[PDB]
Amino acid sequence: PMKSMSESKCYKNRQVFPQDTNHHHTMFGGTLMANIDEIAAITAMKHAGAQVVTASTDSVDFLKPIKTGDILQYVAMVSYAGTSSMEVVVQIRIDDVFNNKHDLAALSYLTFVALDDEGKPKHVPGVYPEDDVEKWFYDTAPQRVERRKARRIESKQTIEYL
Amino acid sequence: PMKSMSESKCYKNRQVFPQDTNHHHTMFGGTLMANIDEIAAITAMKHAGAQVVTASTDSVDFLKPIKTGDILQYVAMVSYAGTSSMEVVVQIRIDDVFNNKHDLAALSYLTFVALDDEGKPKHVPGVYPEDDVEKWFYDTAPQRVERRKARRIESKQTIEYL
Amino acid sequence: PMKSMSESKCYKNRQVFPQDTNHHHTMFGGTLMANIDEIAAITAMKHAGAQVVTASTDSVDFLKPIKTGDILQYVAMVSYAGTSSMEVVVQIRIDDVFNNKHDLAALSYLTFVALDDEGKPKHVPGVYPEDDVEKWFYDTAPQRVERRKARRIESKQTIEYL
Amino acid sequence: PMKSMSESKCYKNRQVFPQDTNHHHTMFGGTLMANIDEIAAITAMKHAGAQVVTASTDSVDFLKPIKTGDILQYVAMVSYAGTSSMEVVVQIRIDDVFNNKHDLAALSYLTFVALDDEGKPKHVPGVYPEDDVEKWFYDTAPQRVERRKARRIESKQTIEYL
Amino acid sequence: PMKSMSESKCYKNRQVFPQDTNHHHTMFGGTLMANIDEIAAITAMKHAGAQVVTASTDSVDFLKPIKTGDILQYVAMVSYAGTSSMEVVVQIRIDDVFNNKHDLAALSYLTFVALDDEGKPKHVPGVYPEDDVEKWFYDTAPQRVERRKARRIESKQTIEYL
Amino acid sequence: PMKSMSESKCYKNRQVFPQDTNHHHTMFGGTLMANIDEIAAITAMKHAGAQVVTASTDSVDFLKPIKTGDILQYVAMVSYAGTSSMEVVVQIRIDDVFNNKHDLAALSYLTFVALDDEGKPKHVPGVYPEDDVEKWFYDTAPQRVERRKARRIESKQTIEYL
Repeated sequence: PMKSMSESKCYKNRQVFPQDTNHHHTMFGGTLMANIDEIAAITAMKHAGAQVVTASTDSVDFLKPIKTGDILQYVAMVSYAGTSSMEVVVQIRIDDVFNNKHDLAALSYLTFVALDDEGKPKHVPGVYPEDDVEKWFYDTAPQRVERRKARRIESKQTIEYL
Repeated sequence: PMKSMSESKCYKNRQVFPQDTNHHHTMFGGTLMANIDEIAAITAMKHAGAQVVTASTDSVDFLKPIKTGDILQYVAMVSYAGTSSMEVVVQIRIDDVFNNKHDLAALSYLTFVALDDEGKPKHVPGVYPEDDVEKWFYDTAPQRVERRKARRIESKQTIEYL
Repeated sequence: PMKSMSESKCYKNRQVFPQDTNHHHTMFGGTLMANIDEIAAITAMKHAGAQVVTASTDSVDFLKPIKTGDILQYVAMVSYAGTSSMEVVVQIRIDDVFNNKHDLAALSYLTFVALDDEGKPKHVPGVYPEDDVEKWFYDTAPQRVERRKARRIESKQTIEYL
Repeated sequence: PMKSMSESKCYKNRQVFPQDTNHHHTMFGGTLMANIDEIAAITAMKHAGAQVVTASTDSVDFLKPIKTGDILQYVAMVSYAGTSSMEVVVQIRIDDVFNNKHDLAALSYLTFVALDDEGKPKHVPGVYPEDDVEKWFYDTAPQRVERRKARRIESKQTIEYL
Repeated sequence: PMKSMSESKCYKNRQVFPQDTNHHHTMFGGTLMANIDEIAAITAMKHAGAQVVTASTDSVDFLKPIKTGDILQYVAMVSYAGTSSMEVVVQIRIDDVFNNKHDLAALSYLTFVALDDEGKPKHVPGVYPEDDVEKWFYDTAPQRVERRKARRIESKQTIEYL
Repeated sequence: PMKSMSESKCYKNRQVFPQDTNHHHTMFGGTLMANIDEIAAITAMKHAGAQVVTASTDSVDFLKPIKTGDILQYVAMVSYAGTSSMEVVVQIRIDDVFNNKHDLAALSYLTFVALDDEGKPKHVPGVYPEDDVEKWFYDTAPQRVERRKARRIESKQTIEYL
């Protein structure tokens, strides 16, 4: 059983406030991160139809500065479905309502595991793309996943050492 | 010059945290109201393509209790365009991911005014609906706007009286 | 059993901080509304001697800009007591400490329902005014309250339609 | 020039929210202190008719545990006025709306200095009490003051040694 | 049984954001004080090996204005250990990463009580200094402690009187 | 010109409050990420002697659930110094004050760029280790850095495609 990438796609529009920025009037990367995780977890929950935990934040690329009073659009979707886990891709776009432009300011990939009521890993549906963008993320997912798996081994060695 | 109710339609998915509730495990009306104004302001900004100020909160109807760990979907859209003002309707739905339900937990109507860079009221485009929901809010708007107009008078008597 | 409007009258002085503003050094409507609901709920709790829930924000009129560094005075009173329900009026004034001026910057009306421990609507005492202002809010409340009940139906039609 | 203690007296009712507490459902002392400073600054601003800075927090005595859902009443008053400095006393009471009790749960004393537009210490009016409580705080100030002054010296020695 | 002042010494580095300041770009004393309590309570729990409550804040001396984007270093240590109580001294330094200077911007003394699982005062180990700074606060605490005991009674009289 | 890993090592002790958790009494990963980014940026600033921007979050591995009332220790250090960039490793430990344990709950790597006052990349000193843990992170840095640079390209393609 399969769900589309659109089915669980979640949106979030926010305006960037003074309490969201640093001393440079530039948005705190940590605030951006917290929003990213919030939206992504909702997307993962919707796709799995279950509670989720964040296993890892695989990367956040901060591509463009985000200023006070900028309007952000966050798009989260499942880009990959393993057995009990999913990759969620979050796009952060600066949304300019004055010239109707949308610039890509941040890109993030996270990994969530679905759980049952007892906290055991839960099977999830597979996922499929419908448009060219979803397809891009879906098609590039398999290399990211194999990297995540290799990086898990490095973290394991690190933990074993400490 | 006109826009659809869709072009400016904004979404927001948020789960309900402790810091968002009262001691009863139920969501504080204040937090809910703050989310409403934020989302609606973004919508009016998209529609007017201009800065906005909230002129009034026409109403907030709390129709169902909202609990910690509930998943919220806010939908904001412009339901009416006057000269320089917009009515924005916000629907707050309880989104159940375990049984794929959606319930209407609250309903809010706001009025925003568009402004130029000098803080003067700006002309806005008109609005039109495309589906039966958009059309229900679009069709029922004219009475609400007049009731809003009447109530501005009542506020005036009151300011004068004090 | 009856209480004066003064018996439950509550006050709140607060300064307006950067975290309460948007990009234009102007107070966020949503923040003002959260403060309004908080103060109103305390007043209704005092009047009912019971836990309360906010059934509706009947209106918030934003009349004057509220700026960073402004001192706000909120006054909350019960202007109407139905069987289980209270209308609360909240006045928000900008308090100028340099020329002892007070300006009405916002006006709000909210509806609370008092509950027993098990969550069932509880009977509240009646209310009465003692001065000219209190009398004004009191005398105008029944028309607002009849509008509130009528609006409830519109909301019901909307829920039914959706 | 002189003012009563009552002319600058400030009130604040707030409910204690989950976000204000620690793991034991108990109000974070830090929160309480932030509220103290806020209400005290407003009071001192009123008295001095100027911008103010917190010179010192002379004490905060935590006397009764404050719990989630509690209603707090803060009362701030100038209990002493030197040349450019004001002592503000804040009383924090737990306000029980179920039985009309008010227990003193905290007491605090702070020192503010009034500043002119350029940042120099600004003269403030004298202060005088009108009721027995006001007289109590007013008459006991001289010992808190000489305790403040001796302690400024100790701070100086500490800075010097470091 | 004993512990050095170092064993429980806690550090906290934070940058000063817009949300932490008032309208003068300058750190809200309240924010400063919330951070103080947070770090000091951690040190006290570490030293006691138990839950703690804040009994009082004995003083906060605001020595230097702290501006937006400044880097703060908080250091908390136990400077005195009664039977069940601890004086904790918190030092607040402005950390300049450009010229590797540190300025003392605030100094604070708090008093905590250790509690057993049942909420009763719990005996704590004594404390000893190892360096010249630790010795300075250690050697000076007894005079502060006696000032604190005296001041608790004062606070008692105030409660009785009111 | 070179700095030890210890020279810029920054600590943060924090306790996990109700407002930091989700409905399962478990710390929000978003909150943990904000904290991570803050401490790491300070470490970056210390090492670089300059302002910094967060270029990317390379990973966050969530290894153990973190619960309310837990005490956290964050440790941030520069593990790699490129020309204008730094890798910062943040360790998050659950600190048990009752049995003196420290458990590794999360590990993160982030990448910062040093800027001059005009926003151009700035040269940073090199870094070197002094103890076995520092040496472990330093010695594993080269492989992560090369992975960072391969992944940046993927992101370039993705940006191009979109």
